[PDB]
Amino acid sequence: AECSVDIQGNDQMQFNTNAITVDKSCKQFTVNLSHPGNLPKNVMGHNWVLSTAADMQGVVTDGMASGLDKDYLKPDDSRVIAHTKLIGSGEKDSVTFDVSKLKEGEQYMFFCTFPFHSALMKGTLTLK
Ligand SMILES: [Cu+2]
Ligand SMILES: [Cu+2]
Repeated sequence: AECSVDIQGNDQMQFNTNAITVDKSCKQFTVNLSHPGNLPKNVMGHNWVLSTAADMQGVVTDGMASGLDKDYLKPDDSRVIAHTKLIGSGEKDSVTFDVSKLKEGEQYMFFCTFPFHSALMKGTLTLK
């Protein structure tokens, strides 16, 4: 089975997908994030941040208050399972995390923590 996925966020606060599936036989999983847009990082920045469905609101709120200098993530936030860096127009970044960090039956969300982007840019990640 495949153990990677390519996601894109555009100049319209859309994610290329809203549902990620991780196969149970994968030992590592990789997200390749891309920005095929024109607005820069300080205007239309996007990251890919993974957490449980319960920790989402806390990560986004504390992320907003963290500022652009911290890629809109509160430092030493234990709720972030895995994440990419905040990117701007024509930029790319990938993250690889251990599938052992995921539990079957638990429900996870991936989102962008750029202020107010999480309302449009959200999605589910399930371990299958
Ligand atoms: Cu964003
Ligand atoms: Cu980190």
